Amino acid sequence: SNPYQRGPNPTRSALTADGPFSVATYTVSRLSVSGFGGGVIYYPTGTSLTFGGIAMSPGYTADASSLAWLGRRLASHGFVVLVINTNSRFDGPDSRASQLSAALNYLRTSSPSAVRARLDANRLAVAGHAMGGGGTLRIAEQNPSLKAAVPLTPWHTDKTFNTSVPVLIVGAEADTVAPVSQHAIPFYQNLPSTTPKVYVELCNASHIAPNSNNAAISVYTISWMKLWVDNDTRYRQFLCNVNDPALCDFRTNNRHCQ
Repeated sequence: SNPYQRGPNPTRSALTADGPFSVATYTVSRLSVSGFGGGVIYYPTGTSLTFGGIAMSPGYTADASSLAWLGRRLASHGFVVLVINTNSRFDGPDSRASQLSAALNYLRTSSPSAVRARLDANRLAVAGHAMGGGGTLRIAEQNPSLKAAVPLTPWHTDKTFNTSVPVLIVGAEADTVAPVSQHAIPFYQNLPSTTPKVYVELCNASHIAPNSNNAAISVYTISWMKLWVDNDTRYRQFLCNVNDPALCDFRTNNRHCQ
Protein backbone atom coordinates (compact mmCIF):
# COMPACT_ATOMS: atom_id res chain seq x y z
CA SER A 1 0.00 0.00 0.00
CA ASN A 2 1.04 3.52 -0.85
CA PRO A 3 1.56 5.85 2.21
CA TYR A 4 1.74 9.00 0.10
CA GLN A 5 -1.62 8.63 -1.60
CA ARG A 6 -4.04 11.48 -0.92
CA GLY A 7 -7.57 12.31 -1.95
CA PRO A 8 -10.28 10.32 -3.66
CA ASN A 9 -9.97 8.43 -6.90
CA PRO A 10 -9.45 11.18 -9.53
CA THR A 11 -11.69 12.12 -12.42
CA ARG A 12 -10.55 14.50 -15.15
CA SER A 13 -13.36 16.88 -14.20
CA ALA A 14 -12.13 17.07 -10.63
CA LEU A 15 -8.64 18.05 -11.88
CA THR A 16 -10.02 21.17 -13.58
CA ALA A 17 -11.19 22.76 -10.32
CA ASP A 18 -9.77 23.16 -6.80
CA GLY A 19 -9.49 19.84 -5.05
CA PRO A 20 -10.53 18.24 -1.79
CA PHE A 21 -8.15 20.02 0.61
CA SER A 22 -8.82 23.41 2.15
CA VAL A 23 -6.03 25.88 1.46
CA ALA A 24 -4.23 28.15 3.88
CA THR A 25 -1.91 30.93 2.70
CA TYR A 26 1.18 32.41 4.26
CA THR A 27 2.76 35.54 2.80
CA VAL A 28 6.59 35.44 3.02
CA SER A 29 8.02 38.96 3.04
CA ARG A 30 11.13 39.53 0.85
CA LEU A 31 13.21 40.78 3.73
CA SER A 32 12.34 37.75 5.92
CA VAL A 33 14.30 35.29 3.74
CA SER A 34 17.73 35.08 2.18
CA GLY A 35 18.38 33.86 -1.32
CA PHE A 36 14.97 34.76 -2.83
CA GLY A 37 12.28 37.47 -2.67
CA GLY A 38 9.73 35.76 -0.49
CA GLY A 39 6.38 34.82 -2.01
CA VAL A 40 3.21 33.03 -1.00
CA ILE A 41 2.89 29.55 0.49
CA TYR A 42 -0.35 27.70 -0.34
CA TYR A 43 -0.75 24.64 1.84
CA PRO A 44 -3.44 22.23 3.10
CA THR A 45 -5.34 23.00 6.26
CA GLY A 46 -7.99 21.14 8.14
CA THR A 47 -5.84 18.01 7.89
CA SER A 48 -3.34 16.04 9.91
CA LEU A 49 -1.57 14.51 6.85
CA THR A 50 1.72 15.43 5.29
CA PHE A 51 2.31 16.23 1.63
CA GLY A 52 5.10 16.82 -0.82
CA GLY A 53 6.40 20.28 -1.54
CA ILE A 54 6.67 22.33 -4.72
CA ALA A 55 8.66 25.53 -5.33
CA MET A 56 7.31 27.55 -8.28
CA SER A 57 8.86 30.51 -10.09
CA PRO A 58 7.06 33.23 -12.08
CA GLY A 59 8.58 34.70 -15.23
CA TYR A 60 10.42 37.85 -16.20
CA THR A 61 8.87 41.03 -14.79
CA ALA A 62 6.11 38.97 -13.11
CA ASP A 63 5.24 38.45 -9.51
CA ALA A 64 3.95 35.46 -7.56
CA SER A 65 0.38 36.65 -8.19
CA SER A 66 0.79 35.58 -11.83
CA LEU A 67 0.70 31.94 -10.65
CA ALA A 68 -1.58 32.30 -7.60
CA TRP A 69 -4.39 30.30 -9.23
CA LEU A 70 -1.99 27.39 -9.85
CA GLY A 71 -0.40 27.51 -6.40
CA ARG A 72 -3.85 27.32 -4.89
CA ARG A 73 -4.98 24.69 -7.34
CA LEU A 74 -2.03 22.40 -6.57
CA ALA A 75 -2.27 22.93 -2.81
CA SER A 76 -5.97 22.07 -2.91
CA HIS A 77 -5.09 18.72 -4.46
CA GLY A 78 -2.60 17.99 -1.64
CA PHE A 79 0.74 19.79 -1.89
CA VAL A 80 2.67 22.46 -0.03
CA VAL A 81 3.38 25.08 -2.71
CA LEU A 82 5.70 28.11 -2.39
CA VAL A 83 5.24 30.53 -5.30
CA ILE A 84 8.29 32.76 -5.09
CA ASN A 85 8.93 36.35 -5.75
CA THR A 86 12.40 36.96 -7.09
CA ASN A 87 15.05 39.26 -5.68
CA SER A 88 14.51 41.43 -8.73
CA ARG A 89 11.65 41.16 -11.21
CA PHE A 90 14.39 41.30 -13.91
CA ASP A 91 16.28 38.19 -12.75
CA GLY A 92 17.10 35.73 -15.52
CA PRO A 93 16.46 31.99 -15.71
CA ASP A 94 19.65 30.82 -14.01
CA SER A 95 19.11 33.32 -11.17
CA ARG A 96 15.59 31.92 -10.88
CA ALA A 97 17.09 28.41 -10.58
CA SER A 98 19.26 29.59 -7.67
CA GLN A 99 16.20 31.19 -6.02
CA LEU A 100 14.15 28.03 -6.44
CA SER A 101 16.99 26.17 -4.68
CA ALA A 102 16.92 28.71 -1.83
CA ALA A 103 13.12 28.42 -1.66
CA LEU A 104 13.24 24.61 -1.41
CA ASN A 105 15.84 24.81 1.35
CA TYR A 106 13.66 27.38 3.15
CA LEU A 107 10.59 25.10 2.87
CA ARG A 108 12.52 22.14 4.36
CA THR A 109 14.35 24.04 7.13
CA SER A 110 12.88 27.44 8.11
CA SER A 111 9.25 27.71 6.91
CA PRO A 112 6.43 28.50 9.35
CA SER A 113 5.35 25.95 11.95
CA ALA A 114 2.01 25.21 10.32
CA VAL A 115 3.72 24.70 6.93
CA ARG A 116 6.42 22.34 8.33
CA ALA A 117 3.59 20.39 9.95
CA ARG A 118 2.12 19.69 6.50
CA LEU A 119 5.37 19.04 4.62
CA ASP A 120 7.19 15.81 3.93
CA ALA A 121 10.59 17.38 3.28
CA ASN A 122 11.73 14.18 1.51
CA ARG A 123 9.43 14.68 -1.49
CA LEU A 124 10.02 17.91 -3.42
CA ALA A 125 9.41 19.17 -6.96
CA VAL A 126 9.67 22.34 -9.01
CA ALA A 127 7.62 24.24 -11.57
CA GLY A 128 7.82 27.63 -13.24
CA HIS A 129 6.58 29.94 -15.95
CA ALA A 130 8.69 31.30 -18.82
CA MET A 131 12.11 32.36 -17.49
CA GLY A 132 10.90 30.57 -14.34
CA GLY A 133 10.46 27.49 -16.49
CA GLY A 134 14.03 27.89 -17.72
CA GLY A 135 14.99 28.05 -14.05
CA THR A 136 13.02 24.83 -13.44
CA LEU A 137 15.03 23.02 -16.11
CA ARG A 138 18.31 24.29 -14.68
CA ILE A 139 17.55 23.37 -11.06
CA ALA A 140 16.46 19.93 -12.26
CA GLU A 141 19.91 19.53 -13.76
CA GLN A 142 21.50 20.70 -10.48
CA ASN A 143 19.36 18.65 -8.04
CA PRO A 144 18.65 15.05 -9.16
CA SER A 145 16.84 14.34 -5.87
CA LEU A 146 13.85 16.38 -7.08
CA LYS A 147 10.86 14.20 -7.88
CA ALA A 148 9.50 16.14 -10.85
CA ALA A 149 9.80 19.34 -12.86
CA VAL A 150 7.07 21.18 -14.77
CA PRO A 151 8.35 23.99 -17.04
CA LEU A 152 5.36 26.04 -18.28
CA THR A 153 5.92 27.93 -21.59
CA PRO A 154 9.63 27.87 -20.65
CA TRP A 155 12.33 30.28 -21.88
CA HIS A 156 16.07 29.79 -21.77
CA THR A 157 18.99 30.60 -24.04
CA ASP A 158 20.58 27.23 -23.26
CA LYS A 159 18.70 24.35 -24.96
CA THR A 160 20.20 21.18 -23.49
CA PHE A 161 19.66 20.20 -19.84
CA ASN A 162 21.32 17.12 -18.43
CA THR A 163 18.67 16.03 -15.97
CA SER A 164 17.18 12.74 -14.94
CA VAL A 165 14.28 14.37 -13.04
CA PRO A 166 10.96 13.56 -14.78
CA VAL A 167 9.98 16.57 -16.87
CA LEU A 168 6.56 17.61 -18.26
CA ILE A 169 6.81 20.68 -20.51
CA VAL A 170 3.77 22.75 -21.44
CA GLY A 171 4.18 24.70 -24.69
CA ALA A 172 1.76 27.28 -26.04
CA GLU A 173 1.32 26.93 -29.81
CA ALA A 174 1.14 30.67 -30.55
CA ASP A 175 3.74 31.78 -27.96
CA THR A 176 5.76 34.71 -29.34
CA VAL A 177 7.81 35.29 -26.12
CA ALA A 178 9.21 31.72 -25.85
CA PRO A 179 8.31 30.26 -29.25
CA VAL A 180 7.91 26.51 -28.99
CA SER A 181 10.15 25.89 -32.00
CA GLN A 182 13.05 27.66 -30.23
CA HIS A 183 12.36 26.85 -26.53
CA ALA A 184 9.90 24.16 -25.39
CA ILE A 185 10.41 21.68 -28.24
CA PRO A 186 14.24 21.82 -28.25
CA PHE A 187 14.15 21.46 -24.46
CA TYR A 188 12.04 18.33 -24.77
CA GLN A 189 14.12 16.81 -27.55
CA ASN A 190 17.44 17.59 -25.92
CA LEU A 191 16.65 16.07 -22.55
CA PRO A 192 18.25 12.61 -22.20
CA SER A 193 16.25 9.88 -23.95
CA THR A 194 16.31 7.97 -20.66
CA THR A 195 14.60 10.76 -18.68
CA PRO A 196 10.79 10.32 -18.31
CA LYS A 197 9.46 13.21 -20.32
CA VAL A 198 6.22 14.60 -21.74
CA TYR A 199 5.55 17.56 -24.02
CA VAL A 200 2.02 18.96 -24.29
CA GLU A 201 1.25 21.81 -26.71
CA LEU A 202 -1.83 23.93 -25.96
CA CYS A 203 -3.80 24.65 -29.15
CA ASN A 204 -3.81 28.28 -30.21
CA ALA A 205 -2.55 29.49 -26.83
CA SER A 206 -0.42 32.46 -25.95
CA HIS A 207 2.56 32.76 -23.64
CA ILE A 208 0.29 33.94 -20.83
CA ALA A 209 -1.92 30.85 -20.79
CA PRO A 210 -0.27 29.72 -17.49
CA ASN A 211 -1.28 32.94 -15.76
CA SER A 212 -4.97 32.19 -15.45
CA ASN A 213 -7.15 29.20 -14.72
CA ASN A 214 -6.46 26.68 -17.49
CA ALA A 215 -8.00 23.23 -17.46
CA ALA A 216 -5.24 21.50 -19.43
CA ILE A 217 -2.44 23.01 -17.40
CA SER A 218 -4.30 22.01 -14.24
CA VAL A 219 -4.80 18.39 -15.36
CA TYR A 220 -1.23 17.80 -16.53
CA THR A 221 0.50 19.63 -13.70
CA ILE A 222 -1.53 17.95 -10.97
CA SER A 223 -1.13 14.57 -12.61
CA TRP A 224 2.63 14.78 -13.11
CA MET A 225 3.14 15.95 -9.54
CA LYS A 226 0.85 13.24 -8.15
CA LEU A 227 2.54 10.49 -10.15
CA TRP A 228 6.10 11.41 -9.19
CA VAL A 229 5.90 13.26 -5.86
CA ASP A 230 3.35 10.84 -4.35
CA ASN A 231 4.07 7.71 -6.46
CA ASP A 232 0.33 7.91 -7.12
CA THR A 233 -0.29 5.66 -10.11
CA ARG A 234 -3.99 6.54 -10.11
CA TYR A 235 -2.85 9.59 -12.13
CA ARG A 236 -1.17 7.62 -14.90
CA GLN A 237 -4.50 7.55 -16.72
CA PHE A 238 -4.35 11.30 -17.44
CA LEU A 239 -0.78 11.07 -18.81
CA CYS A 240 -0.90 7.96 -20.92
CA ASN A 241 -2.90 7.31 -24.07
CA VAL A 242 -4.04 10.96 -24.08
CA ASN A 243 -6.49 12.30 -26.57
CA ASP A 244 -7.32 15.88 -25.37
CA PRO A 245 -8.96 18.53 -27.65
CA ALA A 246 -7.17 21.38 -25.85
CA LEU A 247 -3.82 19.96 -27.16
CA CYS A 248 -2.41 20.30 -30.60
CA ASP A 249 0.55 18.03 -29.82
CA PHE A 250 1.42 15.41 -27.22
CA ARG A 251 4.82 13.71 -27.16
CA THR A 252 6.37 11.27 -24.69
CA ASN A 253 8.89 8.48 -24.33
CA ASN A 254 6.19 6.60 -22.30
CA ARG A 255 8.52 5.71 -19.38
CA HIS A 256 5.88 6.91 -16.86
CA CYS A 257 3.09 4.62 -18.05
CA GLN A 258 4.24 1.41 -16.32
